[PDB]
Amino acid sequence: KQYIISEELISEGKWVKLEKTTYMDPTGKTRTWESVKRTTRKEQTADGVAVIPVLQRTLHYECIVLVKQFRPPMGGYCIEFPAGLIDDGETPEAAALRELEEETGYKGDIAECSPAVCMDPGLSNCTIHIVTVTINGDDAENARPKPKPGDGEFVEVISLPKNDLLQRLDALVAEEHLTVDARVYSYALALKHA
Amino acid sequence: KQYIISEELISEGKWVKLEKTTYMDPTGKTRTWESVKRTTRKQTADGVAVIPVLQRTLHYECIVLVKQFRPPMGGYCIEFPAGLIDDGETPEAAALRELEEETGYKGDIAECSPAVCMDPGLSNCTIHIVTVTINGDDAENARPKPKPGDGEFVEVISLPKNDLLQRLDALVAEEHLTVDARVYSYALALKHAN
Ligand SMILES: [Cl-]
Ligand SMILES: [Mg+2]
Ligand SMILES: [Mg+2]
Ligand SMILES: [Mg+2]
Ligand SMILES: [Mg+2]
Repeated sequence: KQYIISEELISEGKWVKLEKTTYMDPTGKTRTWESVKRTTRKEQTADGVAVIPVLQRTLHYECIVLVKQFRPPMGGYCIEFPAGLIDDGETPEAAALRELEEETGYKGDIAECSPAVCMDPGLSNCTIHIVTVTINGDDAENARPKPKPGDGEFVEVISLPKNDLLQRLDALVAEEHLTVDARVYSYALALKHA
Repeated sequence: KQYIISEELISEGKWVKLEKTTYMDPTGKTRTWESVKRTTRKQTADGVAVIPVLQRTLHYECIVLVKQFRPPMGGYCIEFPAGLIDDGETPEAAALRELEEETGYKGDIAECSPAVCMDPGLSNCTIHIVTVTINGDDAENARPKPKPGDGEFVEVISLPKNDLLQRLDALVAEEHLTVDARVYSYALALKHAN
């Protein structure tokens, strides 16, 4: 029923643009919307990937590996799933494993990969694949993992037990002035609601 | 260690602005970032998203979701009921109001998150995620009628909690819709909790 009529540029940057979107509502009335888009998207299925990294070790509870970084748009520190943009020609799966190794040092194995999902659809067209990855923490390659961050990336790794994720995240927030990512919190809520 | 040095406006709109953020990295090097902000914040957060658990005796619990055309995405999206918090409104009151508006259901607050980030590599947008139970056997929830505001066109989709991820994957396979990343994260964790 509803569809895009046109997209007028309002302002471009090196990395992000703002657009005035004209669209047809279900009554036949024309309406407008201010939309944000990244400038970097190619023939990728999505802008980025987020990795759900499940650290598995014998005689240990499973952990979910997360990353803490300063995020300039937020003006503060955020706790997130390891994540980044998909390179031109890279598969979501390869980007997931690469970004996980870069940001955390862990070498994972693909478990599953989502279709493209929207980050904030009332505001942007940004999409990711959410890729679930198991990390064999008993393999020697994952013994003392060293991050290989790229230029301008500064990451601290935080691994929290899956069986208590939400309480552990609430404790971090109580002690240390930082924001939890909405996908991380949604995941933690569902672990409790199950 | 890291902090904001300055924020240059690049373009404002009625609802969204684009900013060049200058910040200090942990090595003492000055760097820049293109950031998006909403112009509407007054509030603990921009918005709320509601996790509505429809509970009816002798039925599977359902998660109530909404399908809407999203102009930034150029297509239809499946999301938790959600909207912006009004000036002076508590997150909890906004959650119950937006849930009744978008779905017709009258719920009860179960829990409320701290402010969580939507896409911290890109914007400063935040929400409270509010978990709400809906007593589907109460007569008030028998024949619920949405009361959408101006420009809101919502289809309500209830899916069983015990099979949410498979049900969402099936919708995506049959219908060309995008699932919201928080919805998908929640659905994954329902499966991963085993
Ligand atoms: Cl619940
Ligand atoms: Mg990253
Ligand atoms: Mg990275
Ligand atoms: Mg609304
Ligand atoms: Mg809404």
